[PDB]
Amino acid sequence: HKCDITLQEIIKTLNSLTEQKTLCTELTVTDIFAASKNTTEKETFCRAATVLRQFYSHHEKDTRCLGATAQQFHRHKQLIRDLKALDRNLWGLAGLNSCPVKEANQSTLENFLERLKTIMREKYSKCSS
Repeated sequence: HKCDITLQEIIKTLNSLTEQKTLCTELTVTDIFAASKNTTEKETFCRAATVLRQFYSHHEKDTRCLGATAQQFHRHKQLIRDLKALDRNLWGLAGLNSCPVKEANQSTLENFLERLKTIMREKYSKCSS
């Protein structure tokens, strides 16, 4: 369960997300990682999946993000698609939908995703030899 290939699905998706720049990767998410580190793994996954769901729900049809050019629109849709795929894997890992997130700090989506990538890669590393 804990070292399931879902971890690779998440990392693969994050690897793509972090190479993607759009009109709105600087808009913010609640920084779940600004905590002093006091939650179970499932709780961390639930919290990340929660703030990402907020983000894609709020920005999928946001006039600031939708794009003027074909390329801008494509990149927007690709980002939304990937966030939903990432989110779907996170909820699968969390096994939990109820996790309040109380952090004040907002970080850019771009910074959040790089941090979550680091945490996910660290989990993968602790699973393999």
